[PDB]
Amino acid sequence: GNYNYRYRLFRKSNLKPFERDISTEIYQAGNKPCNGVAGVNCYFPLQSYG
Amino acid sequence: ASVYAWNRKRISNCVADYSVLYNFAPFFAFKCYGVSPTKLNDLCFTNVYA
Repeated sequence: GNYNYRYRLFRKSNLKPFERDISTEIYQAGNKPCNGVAGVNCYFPLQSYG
Repeated sequence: ASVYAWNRKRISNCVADYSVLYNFAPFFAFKCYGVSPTKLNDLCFTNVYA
């Protein structure tokens, strides 16, 4: 598994054409978003391709 | 039931909401294959098994 290329799984709203987003941020969970952790929700935005 | 004699239950003909499930069970593991839980309250299905 080549863990060098990842892709955004969670986005609030889709994106207009020909823009790229590199901001790393932890998903929310129906409450003030988890500040560093992951529960039922609050997953990490980027997942490695492998 | 035990794994080698698991119990199956058919659930259909009803109004399903998958937002109440977060209450019950601390959810040591909660992951889906083919769907995402936040979107599950939306799609319509044929017959759901458990």
